[PDB]
Amino acid sequence: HMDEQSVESIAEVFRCFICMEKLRDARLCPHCSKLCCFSCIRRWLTEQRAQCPHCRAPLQLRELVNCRWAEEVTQQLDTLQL
Amino acid sequence: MDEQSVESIAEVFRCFICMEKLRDARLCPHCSKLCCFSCIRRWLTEQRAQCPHCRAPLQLRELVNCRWAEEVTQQLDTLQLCSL
Ligand SMILES: [Zn+2]
Ligand SMILES: [Zn+2]
Ligand SMILES: [Zn+2]
Ligand SMILES: [Zn+2]
Repeated sequence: HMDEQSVESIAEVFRCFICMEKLRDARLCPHCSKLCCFSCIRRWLTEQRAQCPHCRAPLQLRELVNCRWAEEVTQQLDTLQL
Repeated sequence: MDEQSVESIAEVFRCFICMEKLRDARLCPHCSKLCCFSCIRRWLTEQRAQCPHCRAPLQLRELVNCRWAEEVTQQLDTLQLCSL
């Protein structure tokens, strides 16, 4: 149950700041490194305000970083959560 | 716990340049590969100012500070210990 809680601690890092679900098409804020689903952060920047939902820095959709490995890490974490 | 699942994840969180665990992890905005701050800064000074992986123009400032990287590194360590 300790390997279990380590997995869960990692999974928590790779959850969307906005919807707190596991990340789909992860995007990372360049200024603070918080991760969001593409759709979530797109909707935020587009319907809420042009700033990072966590760090509040000005932010346009195109400054967002594609976290290319996120989907693999996320799938692996799924495998681990038996 | 699948050993290779864990190892796959650990590969992601090794420094592309020195292969060790990340120290003050930075991420290349263009390909999102991770490097120790010190390693990538040396690289950019010594080698062409290109990501050692994306090979794309990369300067010190475009570098993303991965604030959660240490946390993950620490947990990975515990996971790897759990070979027992
Ligand atoms: Zn931010
Ligand atoms: Zn989301
Ligand atoms: Zn390094
Ligand atoms: Zn790169």
